[PDB]
Amino acid sequence: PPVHPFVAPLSYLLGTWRGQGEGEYPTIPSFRYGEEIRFSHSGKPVIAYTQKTWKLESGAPMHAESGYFRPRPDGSIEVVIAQSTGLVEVQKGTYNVDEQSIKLKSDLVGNASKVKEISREFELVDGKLSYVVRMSTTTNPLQPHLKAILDKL
Amino acid sequence: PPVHPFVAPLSYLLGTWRGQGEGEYPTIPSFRYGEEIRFSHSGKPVIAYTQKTWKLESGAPMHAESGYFRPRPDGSIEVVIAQSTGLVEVQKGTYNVDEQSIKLKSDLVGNASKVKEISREFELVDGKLSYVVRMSTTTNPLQPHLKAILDKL
Ligand code: HEM
Ligand code: HEM
Repeated sequence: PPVHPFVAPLSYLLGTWRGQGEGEYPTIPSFRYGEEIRFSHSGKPVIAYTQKTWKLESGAPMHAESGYFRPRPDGSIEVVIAQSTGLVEVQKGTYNVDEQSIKLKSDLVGNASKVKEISREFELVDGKLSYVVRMSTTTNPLQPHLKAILDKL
Repeated sequence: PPVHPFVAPLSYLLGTWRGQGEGEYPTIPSFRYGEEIRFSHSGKPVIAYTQKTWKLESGAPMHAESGYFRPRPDGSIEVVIAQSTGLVEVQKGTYNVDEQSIKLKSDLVGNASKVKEISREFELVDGKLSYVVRMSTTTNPLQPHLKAILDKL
């Protein structure tokens, strides 16, 4: 089906992306990971999102998550994600056409033992998809947990 | 990777399923839909779930959702789902090995305008996957919205 007019401003996302990231937090040792993301659609005002990650040295599967991006013509967007670890998140924010960026902060984090808020910020930089994920916990304020850069395949 | 021992009791789910369902609610006219579900895994104690639905007469895409099933050896299970419509849900309940059934009720429904609780009940019947989804709204008590039966492909 054709791309819905609400999805068209984010059409740069559509496809498969692969790259690598670094994870961190004051409470844990830093680590690296490989990541692959697919964004797809079915003609609705919604983009399907799927992630998988792995250990670089072994290819051993790590975290996965999936969900839906719902952009609107006023530049607002909501994103819902379920994670393999048993969390859900509702993200709300805005996208910027000139910057090809998306800025989100959680309205809800469900089924967490420790996490309170999550923010996710994406930007296309020289055609590569970059993001930073920040989180707050019961013992730590909102700060980075993940950063990755992915090439479009 | 091999099936994780926590996933093995639900190994009957793994694969792709296709069939059809009927949707209803006191507030809406009844409708029919086609559905396809995939259950997969990556060696973790987690089963990935993806759904798509369509109009039977046209093949036109309808609802999609995705998430993760997390069974444990005591017979408990939690399921997290994100829906294309912008909802998230945390489901908790139990599975029964002798019946090949799974019974879930929501601990949380996020980003809903109307829905309060959702329950989902699955059973394998003569090798086919059957489910009933019930929901409560601001104006209606917990009752069926969806029922479907799918054949394993
Ligand atoms: C928004 C998504 C994510 C959230 C909310 C999240 C949350 C957390 C939390 C709360 C911790 C424990 C910190 C503590 O104990 O103080 C943690 C640790 C960790 N995370 Fe994440 N995580 C996310 C994504 C990921 C991803 C994508 C990966 C791998 C690619 C990952 C790998 C790890 C690892 C290796 C640890 C240390 C071991 C552990 O406690 O499990 N996380 N994460
Ligand atoms: C647990 C999953 C679902 C939930 C919580 C849900 C929720 C709802 C709600 C709250 C309504 C409005 C009822 C009212 O206004 O009183 C509705 C209507 C409807 N639903 Fe569902 N739904 C789900 C799954 C599905 C699926 C899988 C389909 C299609 C295959 C579907 C198709 C429809 C249709 C055609 C209507 C009537 C038009 C509309 O209001 O959108 N729903 N649903």
